[PDB]
Amino acid sequence: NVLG
Amino acid sequence: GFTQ
Amino acid sequence: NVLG
Amino acid sequence: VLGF
Amino acid sequence: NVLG
Amino acid sequence: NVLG
Amino acid sequence: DIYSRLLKDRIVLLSGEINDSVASSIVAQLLFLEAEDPEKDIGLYINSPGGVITSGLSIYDTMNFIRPDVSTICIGQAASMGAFLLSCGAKGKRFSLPHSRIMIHQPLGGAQGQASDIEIISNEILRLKGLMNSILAQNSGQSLEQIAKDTDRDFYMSAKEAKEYGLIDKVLQ
Amino acid sequence: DIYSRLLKDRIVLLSGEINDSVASSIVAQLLFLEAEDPEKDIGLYINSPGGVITSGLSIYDTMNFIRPDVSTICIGQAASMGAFLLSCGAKGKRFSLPHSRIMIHQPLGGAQGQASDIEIISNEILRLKGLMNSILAQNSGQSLEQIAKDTDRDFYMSAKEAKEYGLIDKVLQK
Amino acid sequence: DIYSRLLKDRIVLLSGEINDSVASSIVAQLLFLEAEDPEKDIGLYINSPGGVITSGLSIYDTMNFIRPDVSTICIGQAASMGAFLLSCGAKGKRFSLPHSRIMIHQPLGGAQGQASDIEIISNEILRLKGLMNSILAQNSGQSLEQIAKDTDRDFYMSAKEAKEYGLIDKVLQ
Amino acid sequence: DIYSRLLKDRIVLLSGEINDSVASSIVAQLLFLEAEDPEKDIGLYINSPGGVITSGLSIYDTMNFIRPDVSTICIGQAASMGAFLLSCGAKGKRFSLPHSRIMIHQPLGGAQGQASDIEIISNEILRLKGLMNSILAQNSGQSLEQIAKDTDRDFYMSAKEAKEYGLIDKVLQ
Amino acid sequence: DIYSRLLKDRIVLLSGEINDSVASSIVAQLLFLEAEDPEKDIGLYINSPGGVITSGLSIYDTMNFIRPDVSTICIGQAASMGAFLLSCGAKGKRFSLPHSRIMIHQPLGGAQGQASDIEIISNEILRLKGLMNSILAQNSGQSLEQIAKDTDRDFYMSAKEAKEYGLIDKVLQ
Amino acid sequence: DIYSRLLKDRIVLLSGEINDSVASSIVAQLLFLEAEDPEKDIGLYINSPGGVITSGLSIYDTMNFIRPDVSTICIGQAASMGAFLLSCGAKGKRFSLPHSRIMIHQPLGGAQGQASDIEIISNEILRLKGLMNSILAQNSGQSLEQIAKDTDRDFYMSAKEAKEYGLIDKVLQ
Amino acid sequence: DIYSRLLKDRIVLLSGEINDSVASSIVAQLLFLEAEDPEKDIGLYINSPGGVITSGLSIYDTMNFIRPDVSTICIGQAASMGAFLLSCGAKGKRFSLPHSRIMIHQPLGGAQGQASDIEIISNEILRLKGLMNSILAQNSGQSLEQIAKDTDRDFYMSAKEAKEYGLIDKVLQ
Amino acid sequence: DIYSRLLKDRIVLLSGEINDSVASSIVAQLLFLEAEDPEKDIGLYINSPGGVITSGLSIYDTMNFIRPDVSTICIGQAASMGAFLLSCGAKGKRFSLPHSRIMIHQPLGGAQGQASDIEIISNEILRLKGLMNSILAQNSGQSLEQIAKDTDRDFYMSAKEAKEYGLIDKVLQ
Amino acid sequence: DIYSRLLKDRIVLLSGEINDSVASSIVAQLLFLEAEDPEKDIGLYINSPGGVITSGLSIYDTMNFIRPDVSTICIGQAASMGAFLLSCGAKGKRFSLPHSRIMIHQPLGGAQGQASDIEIISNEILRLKGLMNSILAQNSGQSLEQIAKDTDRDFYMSAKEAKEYGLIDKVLQ
Amino acid sequence: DIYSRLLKDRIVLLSGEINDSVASSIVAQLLFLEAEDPEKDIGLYINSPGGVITSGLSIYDTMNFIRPDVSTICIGQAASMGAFLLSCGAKGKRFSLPHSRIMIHQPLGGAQGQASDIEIISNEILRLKGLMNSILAQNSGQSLEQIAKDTDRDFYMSAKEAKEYGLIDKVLQ
Amino acid sequence: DIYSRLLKDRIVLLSGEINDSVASSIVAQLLFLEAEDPEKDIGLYINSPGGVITSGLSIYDTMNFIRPDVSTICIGQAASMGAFLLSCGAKGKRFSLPHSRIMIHQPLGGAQGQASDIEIISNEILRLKGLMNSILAQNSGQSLEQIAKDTDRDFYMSAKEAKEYGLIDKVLQ
Repeated sequence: NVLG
Repeated sequence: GFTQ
Repeated sequence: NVLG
Repeated sequence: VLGF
Repeated sequence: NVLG
Repeated sequence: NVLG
Repeated sequence: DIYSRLLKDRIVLLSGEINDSVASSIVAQLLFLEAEDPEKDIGLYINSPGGVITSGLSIYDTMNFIRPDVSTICIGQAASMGAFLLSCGAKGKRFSLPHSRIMIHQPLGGAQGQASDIEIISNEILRLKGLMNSILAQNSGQSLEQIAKDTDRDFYMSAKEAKEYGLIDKVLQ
Repeated sequence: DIYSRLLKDRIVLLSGEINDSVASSIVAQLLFLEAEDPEKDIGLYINSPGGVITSGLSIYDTMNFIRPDVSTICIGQAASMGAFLLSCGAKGKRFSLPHSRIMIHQPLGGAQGQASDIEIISNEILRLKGLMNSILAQNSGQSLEQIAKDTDRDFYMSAKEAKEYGLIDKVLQK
Repeated sequence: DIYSRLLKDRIVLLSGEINDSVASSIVAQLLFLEAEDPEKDIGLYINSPGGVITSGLSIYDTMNFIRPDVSTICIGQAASMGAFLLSCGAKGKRFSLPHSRIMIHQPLGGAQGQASDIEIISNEILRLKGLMNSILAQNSGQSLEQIAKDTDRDFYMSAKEAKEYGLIDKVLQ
Repeated sequence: DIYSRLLKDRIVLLSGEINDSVASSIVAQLLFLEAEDPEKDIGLYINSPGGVITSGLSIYDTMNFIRPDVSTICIGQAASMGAFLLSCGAKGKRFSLPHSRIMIHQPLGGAQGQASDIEIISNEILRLKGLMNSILAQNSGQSLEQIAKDTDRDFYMSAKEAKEYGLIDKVLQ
Repeated sequence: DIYSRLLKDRIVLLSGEINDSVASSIVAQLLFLEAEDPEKDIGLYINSPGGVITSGLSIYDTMNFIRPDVSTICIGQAASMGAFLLSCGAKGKRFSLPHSRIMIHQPLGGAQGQASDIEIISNEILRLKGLMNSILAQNSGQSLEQIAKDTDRDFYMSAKEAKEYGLIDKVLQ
Repeated sequence: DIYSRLLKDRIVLLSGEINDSVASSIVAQLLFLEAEDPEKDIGLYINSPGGVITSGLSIYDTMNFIRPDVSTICIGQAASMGAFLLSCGAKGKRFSLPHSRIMIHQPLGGAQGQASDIEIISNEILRLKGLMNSILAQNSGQSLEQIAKDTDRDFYMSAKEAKEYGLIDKVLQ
Repeated sequence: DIYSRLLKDRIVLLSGEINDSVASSIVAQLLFLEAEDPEKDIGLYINSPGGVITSGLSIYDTMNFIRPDVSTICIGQAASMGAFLLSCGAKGKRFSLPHSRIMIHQPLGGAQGQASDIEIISNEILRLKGLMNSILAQNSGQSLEQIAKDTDRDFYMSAKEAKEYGLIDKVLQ
Repeated sequence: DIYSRLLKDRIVLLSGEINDSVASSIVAQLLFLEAEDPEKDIGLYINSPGGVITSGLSIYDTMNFIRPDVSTICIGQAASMGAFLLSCGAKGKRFSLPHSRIMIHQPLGGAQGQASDIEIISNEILRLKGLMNSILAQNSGQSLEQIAKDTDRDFYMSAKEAKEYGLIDKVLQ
Repeated sequence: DIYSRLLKDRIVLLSGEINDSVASSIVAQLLFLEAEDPEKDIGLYINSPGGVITSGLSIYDTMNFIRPDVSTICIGQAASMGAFLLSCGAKGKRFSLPHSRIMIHQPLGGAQGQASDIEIISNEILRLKGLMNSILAQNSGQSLEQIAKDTDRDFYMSAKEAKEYGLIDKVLQ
Repeated sequence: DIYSRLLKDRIVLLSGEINDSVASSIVAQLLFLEAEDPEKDIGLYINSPGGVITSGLSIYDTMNFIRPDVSTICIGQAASMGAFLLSCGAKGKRFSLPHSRIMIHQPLGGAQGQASDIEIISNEILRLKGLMNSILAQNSGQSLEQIAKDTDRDFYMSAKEAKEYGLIDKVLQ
Repeated sequence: DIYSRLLKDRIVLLSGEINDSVASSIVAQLLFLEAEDPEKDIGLYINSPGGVITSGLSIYDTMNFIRPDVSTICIGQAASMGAFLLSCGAKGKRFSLPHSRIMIHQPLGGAQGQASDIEIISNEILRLKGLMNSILAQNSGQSLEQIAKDTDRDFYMSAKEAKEYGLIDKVLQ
């Protein structure tokens, strides 16, 4: 996934 | 299987 | 995590 | 590492 | 042990 | 063991 | 549960990786709403990264099989099979929230074994590739050649671009 | 049920990492409350270290989507997508207990495969970075070059500093 | 449900390590009880070895956030964040059973990556160390210097000694 | 629920390994029963191999914290902390079935890290060793030195021998 | 609920491996059935390959702890601790189905550590060996010597062989 | 090294699965025997279940690359790429021991990823299918379509049958 | 030693995956073969699927570093970095056996972490991709734009096609 | 021994990851080459992705420790600690082949434990960051504050750029 | 053996973790060199992160057991036991390269089992801690009190500070 | 080899844990040394934490089976079987360096299966226990009950204390 | 090398499982012996539990392929392919030691996938089964029917019994  |  |  |  |  |  | 109270307001929530298990649940919900008011609209919220092609097609076909209109709303993201299902929403009733992300691309797959079997499978994935790109073309107005070009590698777009593109009818505010 | 019950008081609890399964629950409760009373305010309690950008935005866009005003309250911590969501609460309705820790940073991700594919991912995460530095700037009142500079690496702040910063409106005290 | 029935008598029970999942359950019951009656005291029984710092903080602040006084009772043990929460109870209402053991210490954590990211984590943990030492000195009557001194390493103490250190008010015989 | 049906007759079953989760569960049953009626005896059946010390102590203290007399009955076995609990039952109400096995020994544990930290942990474990030994001596009428010497290593005994040693009061037939 | 409805009829099934949790489930049922009616018989159907000794003894002692007669009915099999419990049923009420198989043997276990500890464990397992050989003897017209010889290794018997050997009272048909 | 001694007698052994490492060792030996004496015959003993297509092709080509005639002798088995290589030996010098078995088939492989990448791999493996079916017919006298038909699935045959098929020239009695 | 012996005749074998290990060994061999005779030609046989880019470039530069002419001969296959090195052989002396397969493509890699780091990696890999398409265009006489187009995905070709494309000069029949 | 032979020509190869083991090899090879002849240049070929800093500095100091000048040549890549050693060769003799890549960044590491220990490690990794940016500025001609800023993240550059930065003296065209 | 060659010149390299096999090697070379020439100095280069105490002392003693003076040279780093050994060099003949890192600390270890065994292990580690700090004070000229205080947690030093501290005699420039 | 170079001087090193493999090597070296000169003394240096008893006993019985005297020298440590062996050295020639630690204890082991088999193992272990202590009393001068009492739980001691205890004859100061 | 030494006496050892790698080392040895003297007998000692079919088949065929008579000698055991090979020794020189075991059976294997392929694999093993049986028949003097049925399952037999059946000629004493 994409986090931040 | 076969994923889009 | 950070436990203290 | 990056490959070819 | 740290990486430069 | 014992690490010095 | 909470999801069962929204299913009371004609709302369905398609979230996460799509597969046979999940599509069976989405389907069952649509058939269930078919049972209830067969003229009332349905609000299918979509936050998916994609999933099994055939699984997704069971949801697509069901949407167009039931009599009720299926409005689709993109929250979070709609990538791959999710962008696909989002674009299949009832004409004029396909939406997205202002910050969502829409991404389309070609089928992914695998094959192992004898040359003959690899070719068989390769042909089928290619067929599915053609089917999907075809429906995306119809759905957005884009041409076959254009969809094939843009779906070659991952194609990311904002909610606005998704509209300009023809995948989404309106962006709520 | 403890959570179902508190939900009856317009209280929503966002606890832990953000992913599709968690945001889906939050959105579901948010939509539900608006169907109960599209007028009364909503209390979104956040104690989260962050999570999947996408999943966070679904929550964020839904908060503004529905009619009800959504007040956010930070307890414990609000980091990354947690602090981003906290700063998205209705202006004047953003809170934090006194000992919470707020933290903001730039996004994280992965990328594998052909150079072409890595570039696409690289570009898509940079697009998300710029979009969130804008929403943060807008929510806090800070400039875009200030949000950029401070979020290059992990930026930890106490409840008071988070108020000074603009991410929250008031620090509820004992 | 046994636990749910004790909650009816306004008893919560912590027990086990502390993390976000556990903290959120505690907070919910605290907010719940406040709704059911903002004047009646609350008995929070603690048997914990500690846990995530920020998770404990969320419990600490929710305690002081609601109106009812939240008494604390240590059974078995209260170490690390467990002891911190025990001392944070309503003045005059912090208790322990005779044979409980109490232990306080300094923060534990981890960091890896660039020297720059590590300095940042080290700094943040140091900030948490000072914050809790002051609050701990504040709850017991000890001076900041004494707390910093005694928590450098694990500091175990009986319920009696914990009472004499200021951590708790009374020990139920 | 059967186990719940037995709680109704004031019967609590303690079986298996003792840890925080199990300890909390027992404690909740003791507190609940007390609320129901603070004068009616309680039967605490014990079949346990032992477990976490602080967990066991929470049970021990809660048995003396409440009003009800807590009778203990040993079935299967009661070893280590299990046997300690069995001996903490109400005077003259600590029983055991004819073929039960009872075993008492010194605490078990571990430590790792710096010499300084290992030492402090060693001291803490020797503290529990002495604390529990003194309690067994008191509970059985046995001498401290005699208790210490017999628990140096695993000390097994029959229900009948247990009664002689002073751990239980009566062996049922 | 199945198993439950059969409890209203006063039958309890001991099926599969034997351990503390399984035992606790069984004694709970035995205790419950007694509170209900300290008169009517209890049917203990057994299909087990055995298990932990102390776990088994707890079922044993409880069987003869309650007032109602505990008759045992062997179905499928009763091996080791299973055959033990079978034979412990109310003298005159120990049954078995035609094709079931019974098996008796000596205790199994292990020991690790210092020679001093291995000796203690060894002495305890032997203490349990003699204890069960004796009880086993008494439950049948066999001598301690005859039992000690036939259980040195797995001793499989049929139902009729079980009746003649003296473990059950009769074989239904 | 025993193999090294046999090398001085111009004998080379190909045993087991073929892969780049094994293929390169065979190539190196064929280039060495070439440099040692470009006029004398080389003896290639083959016992292999087959392996990596390109690895085999480097051996096949190196075989015709060098000047020395390369006889092939199948001992044990020559399957898949193993049989292929056997049939590539110098005309009239393709041998086999009496009980050895020869098997031929179509290529095996795998493809994973986007539909476009699976297509590319599918075409490449089919090209290698046709390519080797050709060389097989050439070497066997057999026609392409017949070879194609017989290699669809594992085609097992005796040394005599391999001779009659044209894969071998003679069966060393 | 087989390879040590062919090394005497100036034959260097590059087989299998390319990484720093194999790269430093090929590099050494080439340095060695120059101190033995800076005039005579070197035959570099390549049977490779590719590998680490920098590892590969180490070979390329060394080939041009020393004075001896480094001829390249393709046996089996040369893919990616392998095909690159083949095409880097001394002009006029780049060969291939008849059934070898050459395959060119774009670089592969990975990035994990902060947007800024992924970005830095993405730019480095693109810079590497430009670098090699340039050398590859320079070597085959193709337009920088042509190579980038033809290498977007895996481009396979026979020895024949490879020469017609300009990666090699001749196919030793 | 290919590597040993090049050693006789005063050629040392540093390939792959740098760790105590690899460092101990290079140090030993440098000490030797000095005993062998304290006045002849030594050539250190470096193709490394970096490694353990202290391991890296052992090589660095040794290079300066011995009397002979140690020239450095970058062939594949000199990243991090590798780029550090490259810039440490005798002035005027720091080379690189074209197409080699250089990369400098800040130190990396990890720390677990009490805040006190994390603080100690962070400070220590920071001592090493300053120590290295310092020598790096002394070797290249860049100001310390400039090395510190362009090094904050991974800084990639070609042989030519590396030459202008001042990390090497010449690109061997 | 590049190392055997260095042994030829009375140079011994102690690199990496110190355990029994690494200690036996160093000790063996220390005895071999005393046999060859009991009067010539020995150069012991150290790049160790530390290791097992008894293994380290093994080297410590032998050093002072043979007749020849054993100089110690720190390259890269001398941590824990490494530092201790560095400080045991012949007084006046203990060196360090300009950028080395030296670190001293207290013993690390672990214990598991009965309170008695833990206590025993705890005491022994305290024996070693005291023993080593004591030898450390003697070698540096520092007081036992000061050594104890400085080694409570990891104490890092530059070569210059190590000289100033007395652990070493000179820094080679 | 270097240990070999020491074998010529009748020096034998025994490092690490003891097992059949290690013991075997020692025996062979003892057999060899006396089959090289049955008069000159043998030097057995020992740094071991113990190991398999029968493996240790084979070494012991060999040291006495041969003719030359086998002095023992403790370096680093000599624990359990290691200490046993050290004391078995040629009376008057059992040495130890200054900071070597020595440790004695009772044997350790395990057993699984039927009580009969556990009892057989327990008995064999207690046998070797008695044999060990017995031989220890004879080597040190201590009494049999003194040794038995001292080897219960690990008994650590300095070289000096081992000289006093009678395990060794002198400490090479 | 003990094994190579016995090779000078024309003694080959086939011990352990049989596979391609082991078969190859045997074939090679035989091929070498026929070179060194195509007339002197070869001693093939066998102690194998069997192995891969085509692997032993290559050994068997190589045995009759060379000129020298290959005498087979069974030690320990000869089973499956091992027994088969023993019986393939030169008529009159098939030996076995007094206490060796010989066992013969039908072949083992496996298939997985489509029924077409399973069928193909099935009757391929049936073919190898028939072949084996028949060869056993004509090696032992037993009928195909006799062999076929005696190998339906594992048929173990002693040395003297092996002579009676005809698998061997003589049992050395």
